[PDB]
Amino acid sequence: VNSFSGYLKLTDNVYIKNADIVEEAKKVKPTVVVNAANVYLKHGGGVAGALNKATNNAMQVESDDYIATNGPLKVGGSCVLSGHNLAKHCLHVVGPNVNKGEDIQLLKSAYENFNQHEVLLAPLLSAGIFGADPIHSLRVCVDTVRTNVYLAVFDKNLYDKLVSSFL
Ligand SMILES: O=C(O)c1cc2c(Cl)cccc2[nH]1
Repeated sequence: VNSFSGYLKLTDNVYIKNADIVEEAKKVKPTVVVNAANVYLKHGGGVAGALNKATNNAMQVESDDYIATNGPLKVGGSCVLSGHNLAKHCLHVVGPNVNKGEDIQLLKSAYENFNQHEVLLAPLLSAGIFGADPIHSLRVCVDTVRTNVYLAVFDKNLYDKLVSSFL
């Protein structure tokens, strides 16, 4: 049993809810929250900007030190950093950004990072301002992630469409 409430079950291991991932993290304090990161860990907008704002910029301060030491992530890659006030850990995962012309086949590689964690709270990757089709992102998630993932989708309108189109 876990703390996640109000989710629709899509598969054995994937659950979905219309929720603000920031407000969901604040309530649950999950072991892992996933950030929709870029390779520079520059948390300006989208899910990353919202998570970082909720940490009072501490996420960005920590991220800048990580990049100064290690250099940029790979598209499809990830790193584990603090979850600050939101979670124990934040898994920063880089999905391909269609608005930068990145290979959408890298979305499966991105979701494979989730398999290193038994339970996660996560946004659909590459969706929103990353320009991928969220329906596609949910299909790759279900077909890739084998650990237990709780998806918090921001838009009530994109949410209802994801449920009603899910195969
Ligand atoms: O609600 C979602 O699933 C979602 C929103 C979003 C943004 Cl704005 C940027 C990157 C990934 C994202 N996922």
